[PDB]
Formats: sequence, C-alpha cells, structure tokens
Amino acid sequence: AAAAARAARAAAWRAEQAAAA
Amino acid sequence: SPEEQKERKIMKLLLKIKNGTPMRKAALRQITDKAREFGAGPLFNQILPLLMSPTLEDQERHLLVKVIDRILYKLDDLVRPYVHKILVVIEPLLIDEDYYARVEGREIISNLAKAAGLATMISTMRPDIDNMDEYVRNTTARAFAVVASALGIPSLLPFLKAVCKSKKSWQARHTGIKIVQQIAILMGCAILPHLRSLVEIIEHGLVDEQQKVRTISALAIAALAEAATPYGIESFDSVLKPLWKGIRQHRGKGLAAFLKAIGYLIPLMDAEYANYYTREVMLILIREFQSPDEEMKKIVLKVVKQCCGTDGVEANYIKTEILPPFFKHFWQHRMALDRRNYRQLVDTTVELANKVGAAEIISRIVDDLKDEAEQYRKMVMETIEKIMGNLGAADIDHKLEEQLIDGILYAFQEQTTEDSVMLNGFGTVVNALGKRVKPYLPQICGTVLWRLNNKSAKVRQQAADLISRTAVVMKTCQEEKLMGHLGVVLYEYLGEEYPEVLGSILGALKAIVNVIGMHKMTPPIKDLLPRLTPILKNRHEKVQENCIDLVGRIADRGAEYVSAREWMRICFELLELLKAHKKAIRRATVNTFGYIAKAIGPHDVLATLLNNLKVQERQNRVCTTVAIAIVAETCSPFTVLPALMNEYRVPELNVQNGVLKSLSFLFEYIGEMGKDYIYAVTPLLEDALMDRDLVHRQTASAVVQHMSLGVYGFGCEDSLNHLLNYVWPNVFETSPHVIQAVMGALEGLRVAIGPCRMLQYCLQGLFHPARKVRDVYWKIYNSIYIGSQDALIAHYPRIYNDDKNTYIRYELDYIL
Amino acid sequence: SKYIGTGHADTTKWEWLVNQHRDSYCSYMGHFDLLNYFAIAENESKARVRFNLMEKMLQPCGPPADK
Amino acid sequence: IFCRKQAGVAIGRLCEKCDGKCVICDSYVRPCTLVRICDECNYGSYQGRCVICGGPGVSDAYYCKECTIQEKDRDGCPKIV
RNA sequence: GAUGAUGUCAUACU
RNA sequence: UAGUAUCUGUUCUUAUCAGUUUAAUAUCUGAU
Ligand SMILES: *C[C@]1(O)C[C@@](C)(OC)O[C@H](/C=C/C(C)=C/C[C@@H]2O[C@H](C)[C@H](NC(=O)/C=C\[C@H](C)OC(C)=O)C[C@@H]2C)[C@H]1O
Ligand SMILES: [Zn+2]
Ligand SMILES: [Zn+2]
Ligand SMILES: [Zn+2]
Repeated sequence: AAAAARAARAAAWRAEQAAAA
Repeated sequence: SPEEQKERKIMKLLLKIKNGTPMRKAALRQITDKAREFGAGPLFNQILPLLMSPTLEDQERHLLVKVIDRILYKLDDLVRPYVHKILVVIEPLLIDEDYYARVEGREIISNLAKAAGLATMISTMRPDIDNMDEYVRNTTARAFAVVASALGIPSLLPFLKAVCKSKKSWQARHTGIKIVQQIAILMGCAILPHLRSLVEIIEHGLVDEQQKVRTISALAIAALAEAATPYGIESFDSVLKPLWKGIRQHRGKGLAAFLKAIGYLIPLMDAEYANYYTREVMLILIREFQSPDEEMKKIVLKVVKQCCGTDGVEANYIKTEILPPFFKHFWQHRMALDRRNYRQLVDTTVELANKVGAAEIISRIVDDLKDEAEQYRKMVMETIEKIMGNLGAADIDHKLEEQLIDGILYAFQEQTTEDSVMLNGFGTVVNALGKRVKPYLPQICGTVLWRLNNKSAKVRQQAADLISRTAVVMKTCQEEKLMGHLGVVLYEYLGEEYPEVLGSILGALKAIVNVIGMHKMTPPIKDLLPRLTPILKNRHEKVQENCIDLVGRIADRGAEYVSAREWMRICFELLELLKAHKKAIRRATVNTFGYIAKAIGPHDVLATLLNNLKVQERQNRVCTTVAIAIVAETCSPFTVLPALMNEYRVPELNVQNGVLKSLSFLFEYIGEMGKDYIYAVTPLLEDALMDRDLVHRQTASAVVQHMSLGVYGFGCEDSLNHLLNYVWPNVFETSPHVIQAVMGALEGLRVAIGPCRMLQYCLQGLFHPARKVRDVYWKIYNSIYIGSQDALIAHYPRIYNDDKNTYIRYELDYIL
Repeated sequence: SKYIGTGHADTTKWEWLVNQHRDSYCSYMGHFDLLNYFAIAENESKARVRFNLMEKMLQPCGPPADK
Repeated sequence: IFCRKQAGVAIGRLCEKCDGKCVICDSYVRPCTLVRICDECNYGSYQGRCVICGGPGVSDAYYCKECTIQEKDRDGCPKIV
C-alpha cells in the first residue's frame, strides 16, 4: 500500500528539494 | 400649570435622551432650540439633581454634559442669576478622583463662563476669595483657572493683578497665586505667550511676610516652569534673585518648595547659567540630603535628577561633588521599604549613569549585590538592569565584570521568593556581557541546574526561563556540553504536572535545540519527539505554544531523524489547533505545520487532507482548508494543485464546494505567490462560475475576489478579464450571500483590472429602462465611484451637448 | 449615499453630468500637470485658470431642466 | 452597524477572542494597517475596549492587507454599534 | 422554444 | 433548532376600455 512506499516518497521529495536548491 | 407642563415636557425629553436610541439626536436638537422658551430656571432646577445623582453611569454623564453644553450655547445671558448656585452645586466635581469627571467639570464650567461672561464670574466668585475653608478656596482657584482657559489669560489678568496685591488679607493673595499655579498645570505649553506677565504678577509674593504665600508662590513658579519646558527661561529673569536668596534663609517645606521651583527652572537655562546656578544650589541640596522628612527627600531627589539631566552641568563636577554624598546618604536599607522612594531613587540613579557614565555608577553599588537584605539586593539589581539596558556593557572592565558576576551569583543563590526581577536581571546582564561571560559560565550553569533541581516548581520555571534568556550567549561562548546536559535534565523533567513550569521547560528545550543543533543534541531526536507527542493535547496555552514551536524547529532543521509516519501523526494532532482563540498558538501552529510540510513530502499529507476534505462536511473542514493553504504557501503549489484538481472531477458536489472554498482561502493566504497559477485554475473556475448550483457561483466569486486582490499589479489582467465575463451575469441574483460575494468579487476586480473596465461594464444599465437593472448597476457604480473617484475622470464616456445644457468637457479636448 | 457625486436609479442626466464636471474640475485643480496643460493651451496664469474653474463650479453644465 | 465617524488619534483594540481578526472583512490573513477609531468611541470608560464586542482589549486592531489594498481603511471609525 | 407564482405538501442542505 | 432549495398538488372568463403600477406583462381599482 502507500505505507510501504511512504519512505520512498519522502526520500524522493528530499532528493527533489536537494536538486531544486 | 404652564410651568408644570414645561417641567413634564423637559422630564420626558431628558428621559428620551438618557434611555432612548435617532431619538437622542432629535431630542438634543429640540432642547437647544427651545432653551430660551423653557428658561434657565426649570432647566437647571431639574438638571442639577440629575447631574449630582449618585447612581449615574459614566456615558450617561457624558450624554447629560453634552445636553448641558448645547442648552448653554443658546442660553447666554439668561444663565446669570443662577451661576453662583450652579457653582455651589458643581465644584465638588473638580476634585473627583475620576479624570473624566474633572474633564467634564472643566468643560461645563468653561461653557458657563463663555455663556455668562467674565463680569458675572468675577462678581459671583469674589466673596469666596477670603473664605476660611481651604477647600472652597481650592475649588474657586481651579474654577478661575478653567475660566481663564475659556476666556483667555489676558481677559482675567487684571483681576489677578488686583487680587494678588490685596492689602486686606493674605488669603486673597494665596488664592490668586494658586489660580496662577492651576492655570499653569491646566494649560501646559499654552501659557507661554503670557508666562512673563504671570511671573511679573506673582513675583512680589516671594518676599511676603506670610509663609504660605511664599510657599504657594514657589509652587506656582514650579508649575509655570514645568508647563513652559523647555522654553521661556528669559521670562523668569525677574524671579531669579528672590528664590535664590530665599533658600539661604528659609527652612522646611518652604525651602522644599523654593528648591523644587529652582529644580524646575534649571533645565530651561543655557549651559553657562545652568552650571553657575547648580553650583550655587548644590551646597543647600547636599545639606538637605540627610533630612528625615520623606517629602523633602523625594523632592530633593527629583531636583537632583532634573539638574543632573541638564546640559552644562559637567560630568566631572557630578563625579567629585555630587556622587559621594548621594551614594553615602541615599543608598541605605531604610529607604528600600517604601515603593515611591525605591522607584524614584532607581530612576534618578539611572539618569545619573546616563549622564556621568555607566561604569562610574555601577562600580559604587555592585558589592551591595551581596547584602543579606533581599529587598536591597532587588533594588540594586533593578538599578543595574535599567542602567545596563540603556548603555550596555562596553564600559565595564574585567574587575567590575567579576564583581558583577559574583554579585549576581550570590543574589541568585540566596533567593527565597520567585522574583521576576532576579530572572530578568540575570538574563540581561549575561546577554549584555556577550562572549565575555565565557569564563564564568560553568558555575552559572551549575547554579541554574541548582535552581533547576529546586523542590518548588516555580523556582524551576524561573531557571528554565533564565536558560531560554541566556542560550544564545552560551552558544557564542562555545560550551555546548553543559547545554546538552541541561537539555538532558529538562527532558528528564518533561513529566512535570504543573503547566506553566512545563511550558517554560519546553521553551528552554527550544532554546537548547536552537543553540546546540539537531545532530549533536542529547537526548537523540528519535527519543525526544515521541516524548513531545502526548504533550500536544494539554489545555494550557503556554505549554501548547512552546511545544508546537519546539516541534516546528525540530521539523525545520532536524527532520532527518524522524520517520514520515510520526510527522503525519503530529499533523493529525495539529490540524485541530488551527481554530484556537489565542493568535500566538495559531501562528505557531501555522509555522510548525509549514515546517513539517516542507520537511516531508507533499503527497501523503495532501492525500490525507483531501480525504478529510471529502469525508468531513463540517466546521473543521475549514481547518483542513487552512492546512491546504499552509502547504501551498510553505511548499510549492505545483505539488498541491494537480491532485486537488484531479479530486474535483468526482461528481458529489459537496466535495467541489470544498475544493472551491479551499482555493479561495489558498489564494487569499498565498497572495502574490499565486501569480503563476491563475491559468492553471482558470478552467475549473470557468466550470464553477457557469455551474447550475448557486453555492458554486458564490464560492467561485470569493475565489475571484481573493485572486484579484492577491495578483494586483502583476500583469494578470487578461485572465481576470476572462473570469470577469463569468462573474458579471450573476449581478441580478437575489440571494444576499451570493450577491454579496459578487460585489466583493467586483471590488477585487476593480482593484486588479482597473476602474475603467468596470465602468465600461457599468455604463449601459445606469439608465436602463428597468428599475431593477438601474438599482443593481447604480449600486456597482457607487462602489466603483467611492473606490475610484479621481480615476473615473479619465474613463467617463463622451456625452454630447443638447439644446439646453453643456455636457462636453472641453478642457480635455485641448491639443497643443 | 452621503458622499457627494454618487447616484441612484432616479439620477437624472443633468445631475450625473454636473457631478462629472465638478469632479473633473476638482481633479484638474488637484493634478498639477493637468492644470499646467490647460494653462499652456490658453495664455493665462495658473491662478486665473484656478479662478475660472472655481467660477465654473457653481453651474458647470448650465441651469437644469424641468421635471 | 458601523460607527463611521471621523477617526482620531485613538488606537482601536481587540479582545482575546478576536485577536488578529480584520474588523471589516473578518479575515485572519495578513494584517497591515493599524486601526484608528473616533474620539467618542474611546471617550471615558470606553478607552482600550474591543472594537467588536466592547469587552477588554488585549491587542491592537488591524485592517487586513486586502482591506488596505481596497482602501477600506479610509471609511471612518469601524467600531460596531 | 419561453416553467413563473403560491402552500397543507413531502424530501434534502445549512 | 428555523432559513433556503428540489419533487407533488393548485395556478383564477379565447368577453371590452380607463386609472395606480410595471421595462413590458402580470396584480389591484371602476365602467360595459
Ligand atoms: C470577535 C469574535 O467574532 C467573537 C466570537 C465569539 O465570535 C463567534 O469568536 C470569534 C472567534 C472565532 C474563531 C477563533 C474561529 C476559529 C477560526 O478557525 C479557522 C480554521 C480559521 N483559522 C485560521 O485562519 C488560522 C490561521 C491563520 C492562517 O493564521 C493566523 C495567524 O490567523 C479562522 C478562525 C481563527 C471572534 O472573532
Ligand atoms: Zn466611532
Ligand atoms: Zn471582542
Ligand atoms: Zn479585511
């Protein structure tokens, strides 16, 4: 479900925020 | 009887004034116009018992005073036979404790004076000039001062000239000089054009045989000088030699009044004469330093504060001549037991440090920081606080620094009461020392930890507050291990049952996290935050605010060590606190929710919020709406609008109204940031503005208003013009909340697109045959005109002349 | 409603244009460059222009119509 | 329902229940300009009281940013009567 | 192709 | 709690003018 991919989505958001900055 | 009929009608009118809604305006207007017909007799006969009624409320008193003012203005010379009786009735009001009671008394008396004239006032008030009772004379003196304020000082000047030199009794001279004093006190700087005349009129009284006349003359000089500050010193030339000689002879309260007059005269002088004169009076002042009577000591302290604050009195003179006896005779433990002496000596000493230098004053009292008398310690600490808050610590050397450290340590350790003065003093001294308190910081944190382990929780609260106050300087001193230990002890004290101390502990923890950082923090964040999670449901606002701010800073700069599920749990608990009454908790909640949304991804929290949006249909839906806006302002809105608009395609309607309300508040909240998202939400707004449901039209108009006001001046004119074409046809809607939202949208669009476009939409129906169309379009025109009157000049259409009138604005048709 | 120059569904053409002209004259006397333009067009001082506009404030569109 | 008299030097206040609210449009977003009220609404026992309920005032009343943009701060004393 | 107005209805949302 | 909206039911001579009112109808008031 979404709970298994929640950490992957958070990591993808952190990677996007690192790439945007 | 006709008089009884008059009485009954006046009674009915006064009743309509006091208890009526309007009715008050009409009744007020008619009683001023019919004043001469009623006569001053029945009017004042009924008004005076009502005015002095013991059960009257303040605003009722203001209403009746306004009634009195109106009826007095038309009734001029008819009030004369009753002025004396009016006076006997009213003059206890002039000494009432209520300030507004005295203002209304002075206003009534001044209106009486301007209605009856100066002649009847002097003729009326003369037999009480030499009355035996002091309070009647005081009332008459205040009344004469207000009369002088009404008719002007020169109009009453010859009466004072005659009365102040009366050969018959000292009471008349005393009353005239008291009149001059009250004139000064009442009119302030307005006495300056006639200040010379008043001083010349009263100056002879200083060498009078009667002591009370000399005293009231000195007090009147002091009042005139205070009112004239900082001007008018030249007008006092002729008074300079008597007073200065008088203090070489008089003693007691007379000498006190003379010195007070001198102390108010000195700051008006230039540097040379101020120097000369304060050197002339310092011997008498220092002699009076040891007087036992407290009023004299207060007055001399006030005078030293005044004279030391004057330009021309050099710092070395104060150093060598003034400071040793001052500190030897005034700074004793006896004077610290009365509040007025306490406050006055503190302010005087601070003004002294303001002029002669901070260290010069500070070094003379630091050791008294270790006196066993706790009240003395509090006084000296407050003095140091005010002095150091004005000037800083740049003047303090190493020796005095160590003296200060030892003194504040001893004062903080031997503390038995929860004094906020000790807390603020410790905090400001340490924060002013800056990186210089670095060698003393171990024992200091030891004492804070000592007070952190006190059996009584209020001492612990004070210690935590001190931690929060000094965390920044402790960081810039680089002692992060003691700070970490402090964080560990506070975390061990997080199960505290008393809410204010726990809130202070949370504030201290926020300070410790801000100074040490999230990576080197002890305890780890992964253990700290779950401990903070159950504290969010506490009902006290201080614990709530502090814990929310702590969670927000943790989410801002140290969210690495916390999983996304714990942050979602925090968000779920935080959502309800957006509707709090206290604005500080709401602001903290907004900040913390934004930090969490910035830290974690948008997708999961946004999904939860949209789910909430669909399954609530209740009051907290707007809470959810606010949270969506927070996500959009803190994170980027392109992470919210796709999912928000894809959820809009479900045909359940109530969800669509929720989406629209969310968009409205979102645009209102993000403001200028929405300028890049007008096109993105334009099709949905097109859909909603043409939908059959009228609630959709109203909320969409709200979105248009918030949008137009948010993007004002950033070039979105065409998209708003397009949305204006869908907002406009709803101007004939009958539902009040809808036409209200339409008018709000039209006003926002007037701001954003300009009044010219709105006027272009308006001009056809301004003179439409249908009255309903004219009502609507003239309402819109009224809104545009009130908002944009001067701009419309450029936007009015060309209206041609006819056979009777000229309608062309020919000036605008000029071409050079 | 208490603001001079606003209107309603019974506003006549004469009153509306009188309001327009008075608003326009006050705007000319406020906006320095409008009055500058007008004082360059004719050959009159700015004070004379201000005087003329003030005399025009009494009846800028002439006497009104009946009914 | 608004007083709408000529405001003076008196500073409008808000109670603890409405701290941060805009008195014209009820919005809580972006306060901008300090509220001034007429002298009659601040006279006597009325000084420092809430401009919405007349209760005790604890903070300064503000017009929101949207109201000042639309010049709704220039319409007179907003004390509700 | 012009669906308005009213209540004893009845049913939904605030 | 009491406000709105949607279905059901009703919705007033295929006999002629004037007056109030209406953007015009409609409504109301009088005469044939
Ligand atoms: C004057 C009052 O009208 C009096 C009274 C009794 O009126 C019924 O109480 C009013 C208070 C109402 C409150 C506090 C309503 C809660 C609302 O909560 C929603 C979710 C909104 N919240 C926000 O806008 C929150 C945060 C914003 C973004 O940030 C800030 C700093 O405000 C609005 C209301 C607060 C009282 O006004
Ligand atoms: Zn007011
Ligand atoms: Zn209030
Ligand atoms: Zn507002």
